[PDB]
Amino acid sequence: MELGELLYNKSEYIETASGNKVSRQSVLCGSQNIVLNGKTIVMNDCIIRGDLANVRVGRHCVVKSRSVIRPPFKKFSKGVAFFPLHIGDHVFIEEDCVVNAAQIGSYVHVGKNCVIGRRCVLKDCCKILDNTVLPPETVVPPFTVFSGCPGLFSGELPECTQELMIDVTKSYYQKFLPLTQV
Amino acid sequence: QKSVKIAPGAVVCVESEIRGDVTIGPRTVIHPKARIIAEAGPIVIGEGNLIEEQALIINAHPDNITPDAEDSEPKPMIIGTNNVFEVGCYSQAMKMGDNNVIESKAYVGRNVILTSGCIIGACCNLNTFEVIPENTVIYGADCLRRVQTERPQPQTLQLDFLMKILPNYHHLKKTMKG
Amino acid sequence: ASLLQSERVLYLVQGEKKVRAPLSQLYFCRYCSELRSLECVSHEVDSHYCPSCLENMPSAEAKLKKNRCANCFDCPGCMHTLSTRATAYYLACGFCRWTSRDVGMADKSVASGGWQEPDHPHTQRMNKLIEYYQQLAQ
Amino acid sequence: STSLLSEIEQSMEAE
Amino acid sequence: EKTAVVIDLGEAFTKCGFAGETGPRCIIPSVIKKAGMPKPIKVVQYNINTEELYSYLKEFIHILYFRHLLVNPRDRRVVVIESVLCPSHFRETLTRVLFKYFEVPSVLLAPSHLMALLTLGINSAMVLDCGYRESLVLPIYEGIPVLNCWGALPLGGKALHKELETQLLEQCTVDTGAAKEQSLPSVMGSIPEGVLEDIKVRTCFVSDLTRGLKIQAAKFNIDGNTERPSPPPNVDYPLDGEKILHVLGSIRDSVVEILFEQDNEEKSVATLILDSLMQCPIDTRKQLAENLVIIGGTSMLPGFLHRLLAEIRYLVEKPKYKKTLGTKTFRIHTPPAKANCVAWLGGAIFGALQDILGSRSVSKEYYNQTGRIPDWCSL
Ligand SMILES: Nc1ncnc2c1ncn2[C@@H]1O[C@H](COP(=O)(O)OP(=O)(O)OP(=O)(O)O)[C@@H](O)[C@H]1O
Ligand SMILES: [Mg+2]
Ligand SMILES: [Zn+2]
Ligand SMILES: [Zn+2]
Repeated sequence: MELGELLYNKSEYIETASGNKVSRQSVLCGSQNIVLNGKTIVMNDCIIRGDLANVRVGRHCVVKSRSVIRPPFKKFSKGVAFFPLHIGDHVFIEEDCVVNAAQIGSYVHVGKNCVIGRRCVLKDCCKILDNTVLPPETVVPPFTVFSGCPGLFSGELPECTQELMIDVTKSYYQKFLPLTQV
Repeated sequence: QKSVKIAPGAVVCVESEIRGDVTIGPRTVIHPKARIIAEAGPIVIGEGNLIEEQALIINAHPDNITPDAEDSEPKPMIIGTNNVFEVGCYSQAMKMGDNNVIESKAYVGRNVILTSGCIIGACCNLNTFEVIPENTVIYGADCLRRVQTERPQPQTLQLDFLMKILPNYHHLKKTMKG
Repeated sequence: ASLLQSERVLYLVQGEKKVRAPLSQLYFCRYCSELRSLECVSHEVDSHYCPSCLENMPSAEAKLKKNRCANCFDCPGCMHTLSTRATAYYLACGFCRWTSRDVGMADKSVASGGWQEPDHPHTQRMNKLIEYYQQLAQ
Repeated sequence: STSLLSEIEQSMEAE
Repeated sequence: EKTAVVIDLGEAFTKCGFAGETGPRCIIPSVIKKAGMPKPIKVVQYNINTEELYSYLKEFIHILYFRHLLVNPRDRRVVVIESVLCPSHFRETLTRVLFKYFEVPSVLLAPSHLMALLTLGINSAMVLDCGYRESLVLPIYEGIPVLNCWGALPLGGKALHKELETQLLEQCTVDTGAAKEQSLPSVMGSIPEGVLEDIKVRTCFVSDLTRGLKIQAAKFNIDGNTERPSPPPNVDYPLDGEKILHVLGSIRDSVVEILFEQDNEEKSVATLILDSLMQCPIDTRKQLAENLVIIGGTSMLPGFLHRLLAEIRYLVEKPKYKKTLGTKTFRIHTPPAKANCVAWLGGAIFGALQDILGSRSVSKEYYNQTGRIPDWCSL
């Protein structure tokens, strides 16, 4: 089953030099600090909070609408500060997501209506099924589904996730073409 | 006039939507896109109650009946101190005690009363109404699973650090003196 | 995986058992030109690793420690990794606020190694019984 | 690295 | 020699682990989560077509061997604890799954009652297993299970769950919380098995002998005037979050009385032991009476053993048993393991006996040559 068409009106999007397609309605905060590596899709009502720490995001990742990327807060012994958030290449974040993960690897897929606890670490090629909460300090190993409330390991992904996911994200970018201005 | 006068030291951002005759304490922080709508009556918020992101606090008149009870029916919402309102929280409780944190994506019922030290877990709903006992943690989406806790825990250092970093990036609402 | 509905397209796998499964879930042996399924193939254990702290564990250590990590603890109220917190240390869960103080385990001075499991009361009689039945079996 | 603010400024310049 | 694994399949729970261990490593519900179906399917099902049972057992044993036991299946022997008079087709299907697919070296189809006997160190007792599906009494005398004097009744956990569901649906009082704070009986058509099991294990208990008899008499209430004992307080069990089922006090002690109710047939959990004992050889009675072993999950309910022993001593005085079993001293054993896994502990003790376990068990070469698993039915 190929990725279906998903058209957008060209007026409320910004296409950048690197190829990032960031929606106008997305709430970018501290945009001087945010870094997108190109070919990124940030949909409407996305609250990317770069005003607290470095929020770097990899290539071809998709951040669906109404999703918040907020870097976590860590209380270390020497004092207090905000940990920078890092997201790898080819990450598919579904809508209505809440992300407080310290690190999200590459080839990751977060299900819709998901909340990720503070300072979580998501290794590469992991899935989180829909309507799932990951409490803080939860480490998802590669090739595992973390589902339920709380998210518990309840399966393993197929072998070819590194290939399937990079196909899916590329198809999503290639099929996210602007509406016909007729 | 929906008086938005706030005590000094508040770091509410202009992006954070606040409507109605609100009242917020000195040290309270409010993040961008926080919604504080006060249509039924004024909202009183004490010091230190930090509001995060998609926090929709509506003092909405009860549409379940809407009998025009006591004409206006002000019912001011009083919120305690050293509280936390995480991302996606949907709070409607009229009274809230000090040292109250509600995790992300939580529903609080209109008729609920939140006492001191209580914690609401993420992806939980409190449509049912009753007074919450002290230091009660409500966890789980399948059910509520109320569990007694030994003590509360505030987040003052995070609030202080937010006070440092926020006004440099975002323009806080330049509220005049109350 | 689930973004494109792989279950829509089902390849059939030849063999003793006729199984229809998505192409992503099939394996193609190169020596046997017929592709092989997950049910047809034989599984073997290659290594043990703790999911919380991604530390590979040798099989002998896995047998000795009963397939359990040396450091991490799973919360009893909800199966979530308990986190050590310092006041002089105690385990506290992240989702529910289950602390070590609830069941009454004294705070350990050391960070990680202090915590240990109780000994089974009937292990001595188990050893006596197994020794007796071993000599009878002999 | 090219910060997202720089890309937004360049997009504004293009318009 | 590598340590042999031990498996005890049951309708309610499956106990898995390694031999020579103080207790089972794994104990889980005997279900497999197939994709697309909300409520999972029971692994151990009798009277179903062999292909479906084969697939279910394949998936479940794979889960056991690669999720709970972290070890290959081919390397280590197996000690499968199956109850006596287990359905034949299920047994050969299980052995076929173990041999053809997993290629284990050999599986020992040990009986549960004898294994439960091994844990105590004695060599003769009347083993009663109060399983999920049914309660079963078997006497063992010097390592010889006396199949001729077997007994069984369908008063396990399944009947108890059904009785609990019936009583709850009758005296249902649930606060839905959505404009239904008052009692709203039977808002849900049927309670799931998990909720019934949790209510049974957490709230319900077995009352004393005198209280139980008074409850049974007051159930009829023929010319009775408040003869029932005062019940325990009601318990408000939360369902699904908002819902709050007000489990009545009377249910908590009356639901389990179906096990000990006679009902004009002289058949109950307690009477089962006496019925089996009265059929035994004349010499075997005393050693079987003084050695009683109780196993099974239902026996773990609070106050079950006291009620059982009191009911045994009470029914002994009745005219049917007075002549034969009248002057007898019944005594219950206390095996080292919890009654859930006494049979597993016996199988684990048998597993470490490496020398005999090779000869007693059925080699895969023999199974391939013949394909016929040994059984106590005629060959
Ligand atoms: N710790 C416990 N306390 C009380 N009841 C329990 C406990 N564990 C299990 N049960 C109940 O005991 C019954 C299960 O008994 P058990 O685990 O011995 O059966 P099984 O081995 O699954 O089944 P069977 O022997 O019929 O194949 C169910 O009613 C379960 O609710
Ligand atoms: Mg049993
Ligand atoms: Zn670990
Ligand atoms: Zn917990």
